Amino acid sequence: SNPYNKLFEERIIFLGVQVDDASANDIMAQLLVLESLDPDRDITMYINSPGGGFTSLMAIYDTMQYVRADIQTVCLGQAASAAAVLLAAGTPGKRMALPNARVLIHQPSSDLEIQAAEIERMRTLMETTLARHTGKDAGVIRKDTDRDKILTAEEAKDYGIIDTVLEYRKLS
Amino acid sequence: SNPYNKLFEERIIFLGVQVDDASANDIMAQLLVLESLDPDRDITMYINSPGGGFTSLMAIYDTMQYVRADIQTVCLGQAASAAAVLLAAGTPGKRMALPNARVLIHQPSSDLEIQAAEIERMRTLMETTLARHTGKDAGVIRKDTDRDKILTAEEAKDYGIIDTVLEYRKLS
Amino acid sequence: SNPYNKLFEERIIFLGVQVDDASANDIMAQLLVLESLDPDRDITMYINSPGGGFTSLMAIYDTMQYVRADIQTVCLGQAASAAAVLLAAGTPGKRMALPNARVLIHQPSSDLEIQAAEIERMRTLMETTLARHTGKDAGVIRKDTDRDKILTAEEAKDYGIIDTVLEYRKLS
Amino acid sequence: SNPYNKLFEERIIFLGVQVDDASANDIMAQLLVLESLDPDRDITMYINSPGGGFTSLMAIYDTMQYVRADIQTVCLGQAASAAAVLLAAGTPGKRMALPNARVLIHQPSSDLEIQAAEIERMRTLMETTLARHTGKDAGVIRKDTDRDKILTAEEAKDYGIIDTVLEYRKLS
Amino acid sequence: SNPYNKLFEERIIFLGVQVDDASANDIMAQLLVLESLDPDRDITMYINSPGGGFTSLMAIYDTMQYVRADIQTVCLGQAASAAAVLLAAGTPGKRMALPNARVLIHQPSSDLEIQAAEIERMRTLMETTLARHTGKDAGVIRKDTDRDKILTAEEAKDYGIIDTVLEYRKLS
Amino acid sequence: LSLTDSVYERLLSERIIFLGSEVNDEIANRLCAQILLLAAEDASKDISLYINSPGGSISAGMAIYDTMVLAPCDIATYAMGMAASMGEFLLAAGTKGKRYALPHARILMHQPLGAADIAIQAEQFAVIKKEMFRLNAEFTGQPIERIEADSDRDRWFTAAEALEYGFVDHIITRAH
Amino acid sequence: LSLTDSVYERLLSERIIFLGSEVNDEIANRLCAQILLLAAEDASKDISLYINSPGGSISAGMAIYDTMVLAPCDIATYAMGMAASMGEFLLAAGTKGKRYALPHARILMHQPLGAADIAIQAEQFAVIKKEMFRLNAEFTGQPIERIEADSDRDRWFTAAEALEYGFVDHIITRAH
Amino acid sequence: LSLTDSVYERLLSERIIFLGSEVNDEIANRLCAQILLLAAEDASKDISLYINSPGGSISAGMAIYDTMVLAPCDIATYAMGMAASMGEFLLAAGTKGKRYALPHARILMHQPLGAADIAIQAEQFAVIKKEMFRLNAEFTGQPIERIEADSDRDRWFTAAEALEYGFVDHIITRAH
Amino acid sequence: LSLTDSVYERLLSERIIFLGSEVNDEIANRLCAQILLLAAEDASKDISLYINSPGGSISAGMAIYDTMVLAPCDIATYAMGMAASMGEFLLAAGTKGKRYALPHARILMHQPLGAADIAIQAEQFAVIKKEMFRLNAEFTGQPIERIEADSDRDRWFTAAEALEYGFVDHIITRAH
Amino acid sequence: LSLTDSVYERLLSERIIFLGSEVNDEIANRLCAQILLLAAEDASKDISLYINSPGGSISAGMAIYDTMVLAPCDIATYAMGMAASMGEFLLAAGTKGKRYALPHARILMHQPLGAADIAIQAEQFAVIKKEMFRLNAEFTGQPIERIEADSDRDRWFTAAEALEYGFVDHIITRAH
Amino acid sequence: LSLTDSVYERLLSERIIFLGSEVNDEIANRLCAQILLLAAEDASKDISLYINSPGGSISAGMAIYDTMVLAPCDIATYAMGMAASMGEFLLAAGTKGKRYALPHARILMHQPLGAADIAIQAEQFAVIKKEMFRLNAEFTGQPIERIEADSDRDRWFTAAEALEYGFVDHIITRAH
Repeated sequence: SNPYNKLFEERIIFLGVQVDDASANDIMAQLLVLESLDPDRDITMYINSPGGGFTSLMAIYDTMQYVRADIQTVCLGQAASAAAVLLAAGTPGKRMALPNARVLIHQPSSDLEIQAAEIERMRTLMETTLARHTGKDAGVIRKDTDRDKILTAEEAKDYGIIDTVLEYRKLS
Repeated sequence: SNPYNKLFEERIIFLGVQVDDASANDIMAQLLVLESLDPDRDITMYINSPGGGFTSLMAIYDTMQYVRADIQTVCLGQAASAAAVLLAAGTPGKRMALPNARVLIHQPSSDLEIQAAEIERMRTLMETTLARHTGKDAGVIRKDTDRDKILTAEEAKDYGIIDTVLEYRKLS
Repeated sequence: SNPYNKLFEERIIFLGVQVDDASANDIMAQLLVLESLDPDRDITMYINSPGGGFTSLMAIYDTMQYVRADIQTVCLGQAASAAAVLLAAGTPGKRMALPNARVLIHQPSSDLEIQAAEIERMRTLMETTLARHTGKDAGVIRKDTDRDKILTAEEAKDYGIIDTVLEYRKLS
Repeated sequence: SNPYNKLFEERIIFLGVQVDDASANDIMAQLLVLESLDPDRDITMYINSPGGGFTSLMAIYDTMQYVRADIQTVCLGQAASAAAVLLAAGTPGKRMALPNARVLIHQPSSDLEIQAAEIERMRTLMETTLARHTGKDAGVIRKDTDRDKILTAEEAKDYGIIDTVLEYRKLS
Repeated sequence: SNPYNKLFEERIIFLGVQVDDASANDIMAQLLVLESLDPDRDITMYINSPGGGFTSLMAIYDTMQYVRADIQTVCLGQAASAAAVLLAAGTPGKRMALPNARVLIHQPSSDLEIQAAEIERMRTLMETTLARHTGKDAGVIRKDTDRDKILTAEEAKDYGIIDTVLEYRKLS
Repeated sequence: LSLTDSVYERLLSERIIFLGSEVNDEIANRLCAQILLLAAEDASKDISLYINSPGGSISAGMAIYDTMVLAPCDIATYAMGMAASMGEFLLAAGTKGKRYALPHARILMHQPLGAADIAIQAEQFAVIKKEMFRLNAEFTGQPIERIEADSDRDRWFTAAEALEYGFVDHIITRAH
Repeated sequence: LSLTDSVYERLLSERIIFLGSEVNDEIANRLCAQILLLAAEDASKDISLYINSPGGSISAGMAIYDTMVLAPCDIATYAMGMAASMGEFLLAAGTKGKRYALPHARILMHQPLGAADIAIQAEQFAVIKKEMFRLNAEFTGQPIERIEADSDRDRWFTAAEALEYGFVDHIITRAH
Repeated sequence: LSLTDSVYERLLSERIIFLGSEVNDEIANRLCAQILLLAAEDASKDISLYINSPGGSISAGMAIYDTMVLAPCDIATYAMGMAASMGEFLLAAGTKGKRYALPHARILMHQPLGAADIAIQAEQFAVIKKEMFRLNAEFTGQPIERIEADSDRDRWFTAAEALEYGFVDHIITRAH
Repeated sequence: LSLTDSVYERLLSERIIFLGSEVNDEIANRLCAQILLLAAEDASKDISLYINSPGGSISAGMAIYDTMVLAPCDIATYAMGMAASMGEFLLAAGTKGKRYALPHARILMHQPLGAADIAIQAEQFAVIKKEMFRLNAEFTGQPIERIEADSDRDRWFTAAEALEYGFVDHIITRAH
Repeated sequence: LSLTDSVYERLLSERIIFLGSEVNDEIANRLCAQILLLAAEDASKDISLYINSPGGSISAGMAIYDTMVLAPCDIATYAMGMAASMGEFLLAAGTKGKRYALPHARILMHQPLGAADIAIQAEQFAVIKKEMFRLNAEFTGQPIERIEADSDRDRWFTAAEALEYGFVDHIITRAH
Repeated sequence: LSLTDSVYERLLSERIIFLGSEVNDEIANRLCAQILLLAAEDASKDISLYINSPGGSISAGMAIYDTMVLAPCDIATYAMGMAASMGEFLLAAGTKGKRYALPHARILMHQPLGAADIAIQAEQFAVIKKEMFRLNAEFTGQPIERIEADSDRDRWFTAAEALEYGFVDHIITRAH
């Protein structure tokens, strides 16, 4: 079988790239199967996606906070302003990231006034969600969000997103 | 196998996104299989769809009210004027929703006079269906429907759609 | 497996939407398999299609009248001038319909004279078929066919198409 | 079954051609399955790709350096400035290459200033990664990178990328 | 199953038509599976392809010379300047060809100077590879390559490519 | 220019306009522009309007009617081909005594076929459809209850029936 | 303009119109416009109509026939190429004595090939098809029962057969 | 040129401009160019502006309004077809006493429908929408609180209602 | 106009027509129109017809032949490029003594390549193919049984062979 | 030609040029060509430049600026619509005393948005961006550190704010 | 014609040619045709050549260079926009003393970028690339070894650097 099945057998949810309305119903269905099978074993999630939507982001954020199994987020590659929220929504002390990670935080993505209103609402909701986990204030995150902030693995440990950086386990 | 099969094994009907004439024959076929297999165990339905049609909406509404098994609707994400009716058509006391839900209620979707007549008919039918479950009057729902009403999880509990908001089950 | 297989295991023929020359060879093949397997158990058919052709309609009408097993037609959703004939061609006393059904009866669908001749022939054939089951006269059905007649579940019981309207089996 | 499955059964990761954001999630999933199955047996990787991206290159580079199993890179064909880094990131003493290999080293692939900044950053990161394994200095590799350098199997052994060239095992 | 699987069960590698960068990773994966299963039994290869690339040709040439199992090349149809090298790279004394074979030898297939340089390099490499097996000199093969040389099964036996022509095994 | 674009321009100098397509948001603007140009060139002549339209919308034809009424000239409407739910209204919109018809014309007395603003779209269509049924009774002189019964049946007409119905006033069989 | 759009304009000044395509809702409007322009330019000359049409509709050709009858000039119709179910009606529509035909013409006496309004579409097609069978008998002079038998068989004709049938009056072999 | 491109040029010489499409980044430039050309040709006449627009944007119509105000001539705006959220602003932008309307006009008092720069896009749209609500009250003379209530309801108007509302000043039923 | 559309118009004033494409339902109409225009302009001069056609149909070329015969002028046909099954018939259709050919011409004596009406389509093709084999024998003067044998073999010719065969009368090597 | 292509040509004779699209490699060439033509026609008049551009590139606008400076005439730049990161530079490039602006203009002070040669592409963009920030300070007269702070914030302006900022010199509310 | 096709024709009468696209097999033919036309019209004046080309091929620019040398006039080349590997060769190809440049020009000294005949394609490209490196040293006067070192580095230049390098002779800041 494909390696994705062998990973899911070990309760591994490999989030795909460019998560959207169609790619969220598959990751929200795996969080409900592993929670009913074994409710005390943790669930790890390898984060790799160059951005995505927001209408489906809040549907996975609370879903990760609704299951009883603890979430261990491991950042692989980058996270373009959408996967960083899921990386910071994991269990405190189990949020890991490779030393070559790029935690990006930028702006997410009548039909002109209500559109700007919904954009401001989702922006302040994302900022509140980020400040709830990182222990910071919404003003600082809003000041660091207007610019295309590019955080490295070492710059994200003291920022509040990740708690530990994984080292190389090479025997030679 | 796919996680959808493992969910359906637990009598879970995960409604897809953008339900239409073609996506309704699959959800109406699952309500007839789980009803003949085990008729007293409830059937839960995770709601996640950014709107849809209405010609197939009334075909699923009465189908949910025709099976003997109780329907437990859990809102995941949003409901754009079409999935809200199915969310409110569940069993009283079992209509749940995540704290980040967006229950949207707006206008649904010679060929000009009869079209407007059918639109008015389906609109008043939807309003009567919503007032039958929420215990309100059709006038208030019609007054709240002309505008793009956006209801939150806390604003929908006292509105009559949902009965309880799910809390976070995190152990840490 | 898919729920369609679990339904067909219970001798359930779920007619798809927009039946045509290609979608009729699949419903005519299921009526010949269930008739050879168990010839005294009835066969139920859930009707859901927003219209269709007529060249394949008469191929399924006589096929439903050729098998020895009784046909129990249950209308789900609507029937746009093509599925209504199959709904009325079922066994008398077993033609059911949900309370939110829309039994539509309208006009069905040298190459100008012979085309009109074939259209008139298929129209009068459909009217005779409808009058044979509903016990009415072809003139009344022709008078009610020229206009886009929209029959409800309660207006179709006394019309002769359906015999009983299904009620809600909710325990709460 | 396909020969790829029979190769993966022997812990062989055959990297495809033109690795990108979509072709990296499949090679990063195989490095996590073989590491959990048998952690002391080495994993060999046959390199064959005419270039690729860089945003997913650093996601596989550290992944190869994170697993406990040793990586044995064998170059098949060519490596156009992207697969050469993975060929040089293998275990020292196990980096092999066929005598007809072409280890290519060239330039990898407001939206004009920040784009050039990210290009310079990824370029210097690639040069540092190449100098860390080859034991050279970043200046020499930068001087040899501006031109379309084409290294042969014999010219890459003394360069620091590969350690040994495979000979022909023909018995006649 | 397909006849290709039944052939591969007998260690038969049927090279497809128009071998390219994508069709070479499948023939290079079969040479590594049959070599690990049974290392002393020979591997036969039926040659049938109307030309191809060269960047992937040298990746299969050395691969055929790297496995320990002997290669028995049998030409079926024709070989348009690309499959002839693989036909001549087989084991001496086991290179067969049908009496109606057409061993074609013609020209293979800033971006103008370096392109011509790479073309000349691959051309002289192909000529050296052909002269190494046929026992001729590169000058004669270069003189016979500029023109569209069409060699028959009888004209290729004394040329050095094939060693024996297969006869008809008809019993009547 | 082109072949069909030059003959129309040469006929425009002789105060002759054409309508050979379904009146929509495009053809209506060109028709009003041509009518206004012919009215500004001379205000003491007639404007021949040859009508051949298999259909069209009412919102666009109402503007053509207002433009025809605004022009101080005398519009002479003809039934060249067939009028289908939009050519009859412009054929009867001409001055009484200049509405001619060819002996093989087919006037189709019929009404035109036709998000969240469908309510106001139906209200605006219901206020101009009754206005058309008033102008049709004013032009033809027939009772108002006659066109409301002849419109839904798709009753086709001939050059002789439209003469006695009230649509046209003459049948040009051999004239200049 | 273009090459083919300039020669037609230069021939229009000499009162010469062409028909080299299947008559439809488009070509019919241009033909009527050209005929009306040539009739308004001069009302004392002849209009040469070269007919070469492999087909067409009857609803559009009826308008061309009415336009030809309305023009006070003398239409001289010619059979340049081949008439197929629509060119013969316009070839015989000209004045008696000016209907010529080239020695390699092929007149095809045939009728034209041709939702919820198909009933009225068949009734309107059945009222103009019998009218065509009356004008064809009036022009050619043959009995009415002859064309109703020669129309369904797709009986093709030649320049010599069409002369004795009643279609044309002369066969121009060497003229001006 | 073409047929519709020649009539507009011939009407431009008579100081007559048209607007028969949705005003956007394209039609607005042509309208301002025509207005400036007519103002540079003569500065002592009137410019007839026939308005028929089913919609459009406000950022493009503001430029047309500024161009109309800049021209020293007297713009005479007419309601030919229907004004929908952009034709009314240009209809009331003309000089007081020259804003006419056809008896079958439909003025729709409504506001126009409408990455990372959406904030400044909403701020720029909120500074020109209130400016439009000031000019609309200055032209029609109605209180400012009336248009802010009649704009969201999509209240359609007629030629008689727009006369008493303050949009137009006359209803041309039979004029030159 | 264009570059190639202006040179042809300038050459038309000097009584020079061209044929550089496969004769079909389109090019044949333009050729007959040009021939009729040149015949109506003057009836006492010659019309140079340069032939270069790699193919074509016979039903369309027959009309061109009838048009050439109808014109009272003297058609001077030339073999500019190569005649393939349709250019030879028009090359030999000119008056005897004016059929020239360039020294590098290739005349291909061959017949043209070509539902439920295929029977009448084959009967109509069998009545015009034998007529072509009669005119070809009448023009070239060769026996009729010679072209029926030289047509199926696709026998190509040269400027010298076509001179003695009967196609052309002169070989212009250096003339005006 | 066309409708929009004729009004621009007629306005070119009156020394009036337009810019209604995003300046790119295409529009810049036409603008420089028109400016050079107007300068070669007369060297003692003014050239009105109406600016309405929602964007554009700097490499193309620099050529337009050099062409405006090369012309010995007096460029009178106007703010017709809205200037977005490229119209302001050409609006302030005119001679001091002739830079006008309509009362509903929106000047957007912003910089333009923008293989293996990206290094030299960034070096060439960094040498012309600082040059633009020098000419902007030379024209408006504001300190250099002001535009470098007002450029990144996307600070929009009005006709009254741009007057006191230094962009324009007058606000034409009612002029000729 | 069009808007951009009329200004170029009007400037051609004043002996002014343009080059605003990448020189290829198309633009080179038009440039040589314009140069030959301007040389045949008058052989005692100057031809202004405004150069703005982001690239192009050498095989096509060599023909333009030979055409410029063949013309007996005095070509005055200008650096309007930016020269990239093909505009510099034509800028320095003009007569010494008439090679001007705008103060914001960017001359890019670079060589152009560029089956079974690739060998002769490389041999033909290697015989014209060395010829270009000889004419570049002959025009600018710099040693031959300087351009062979400045060509591979993609060294960009400014209007002041190109003046002292040898490309141009003057910097027109304020002239006619």
